[PDB]
Amino acid sequence: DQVDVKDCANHEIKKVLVPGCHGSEPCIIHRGKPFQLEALFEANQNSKTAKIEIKASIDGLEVDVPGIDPNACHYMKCPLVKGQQYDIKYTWNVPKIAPKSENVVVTVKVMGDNGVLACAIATHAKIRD
Amino acid sequence: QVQLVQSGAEVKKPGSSVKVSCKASGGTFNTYSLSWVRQAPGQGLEWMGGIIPNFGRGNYAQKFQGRVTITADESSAYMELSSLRSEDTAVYYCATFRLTGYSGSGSYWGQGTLVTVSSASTKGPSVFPLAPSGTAALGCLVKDYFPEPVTVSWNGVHTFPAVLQSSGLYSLSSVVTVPSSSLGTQTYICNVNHKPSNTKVDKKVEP
Amino acid sequence: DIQMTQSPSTLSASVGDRVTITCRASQNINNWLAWYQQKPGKAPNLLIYKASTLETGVPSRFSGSGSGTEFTLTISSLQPDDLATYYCQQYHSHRTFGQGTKVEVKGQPKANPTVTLFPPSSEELQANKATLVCLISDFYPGAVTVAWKADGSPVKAGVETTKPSKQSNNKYAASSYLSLTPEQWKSHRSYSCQVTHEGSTVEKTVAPT
Ligand SMILES: [Cl-]
Repeated sequence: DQVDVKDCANHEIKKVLVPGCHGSEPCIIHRGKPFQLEALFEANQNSKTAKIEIKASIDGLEVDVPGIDPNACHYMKCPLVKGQQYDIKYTWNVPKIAPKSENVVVTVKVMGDNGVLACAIATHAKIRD
Repeated sequence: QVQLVQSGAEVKKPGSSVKVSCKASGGTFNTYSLSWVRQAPGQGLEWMGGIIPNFGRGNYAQKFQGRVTITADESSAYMELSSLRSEDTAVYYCATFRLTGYSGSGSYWGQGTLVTVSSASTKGPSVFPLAPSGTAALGCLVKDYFPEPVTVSWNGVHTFPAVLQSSGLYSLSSVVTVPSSSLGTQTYICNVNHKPSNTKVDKKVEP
Repeated sequence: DIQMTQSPSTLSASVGDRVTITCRASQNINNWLAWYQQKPGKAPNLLIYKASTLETGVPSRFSGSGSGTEFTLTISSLQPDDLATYYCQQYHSHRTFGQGTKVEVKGQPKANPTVTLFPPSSEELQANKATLVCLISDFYPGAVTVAWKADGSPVKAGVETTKPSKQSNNKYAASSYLSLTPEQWKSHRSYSCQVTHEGSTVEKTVAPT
């Protein structure tokens, strides 16, 4: 379902979906299991480029997020047109050895030709078996 | 038992850099976060930084960002501090904490590493016996060393904090209280370790 | 950066009193707050984690509570073992320690010092030096004055005396060292180490012999 995220830009993200999660309830990310995410956003600029930057922290300490394609133009039709809406779907592979934590912060930032396209912070994710 | 063993105390010149090591035994840093915390003498605990070993890079307090590097695998962690100044004189500790997805504190501390930033050379102590003259009191005088710390053992035991002379050198004493009758028939040696000068000295204390 | 404001910096109370230490976070840290106790001369030890969870082996007198940015540590009945410096630490974003609260435990019985005085070793004299060593233990409260005499005359110089420091049994120790030439040591009939604690003087004397 739709999950709650905090916008760190200008409300370009319209919706974030995660099958099996809802609103601001704890969203369990299961180790060794695929995790599906969908985002719908409005382009705030014409841009040839969309570069995705993921910062993640476990118990207030930054951790590397593996298996992320930085070129968001791989998952939608670039160049982006200002004011058009783009739907991006991605399945992330959760490592079987992922550190179990009840305090996970994920910040996803998409940078365009002229600065930020989109920014969201998700604080409800919990990594469990 | 989970034990974190740290590198021994040392003297570092101003403007040099120090690399402190923290080795886990009886377990691993897997399921734990690792942090480096410093305490200057008479001052409070300060968090330099921390890491989730094998899952992330070093995280740093902005006061220390760019001068501190922390690196770590499941059995060794390191803290490197560069451009050392007098204000960096401190006991450096490594400390674990269980990740929140597991049970228990998983809180363990290293023994701490006294780093002295100073222009003065290390100087090993002279060890002298304190001959005894209900009970009798014997020990040894650990005289004119730099920097701290020294450690003492024997073969009931009181090790006194060091005095600092105007010379800028330290001196300390350790005391064992024994029955008068055991003096004639038992041997007392004190074992003084001064790691920063690599010095180990054993001295016989007899009447 | 999350800042931790800890109050008070110093707390004085008697055995059996209830003491409360407060820690405020500059922003939300959820329940990610820890409390550590550092006894004098020792490494920090965890008492509480997740705001209210007691570490294994911590006495029940210790309790933790909070309002999400406001957190409190309570000792329901202060004991002599509780003399220590207590530090809050947030672990929600990076880690930040409070300034610490030094807890002083008052109202304990007086204890007078045990005094042990050692003359210079034959071995130090061989090295052309002479140190008299005066060791002071098991006193409470943790203040003493040391006067050195040569043949009854005050020695104002070559005296080095430590501040008092806590023993593991909650009494205090200190050391006084007197630096002499071997000529000064053999040329005087005696030297005395005189320790005064709360108006009681314990005098120990040594002579070259
Ligand atoms: Cl800190």
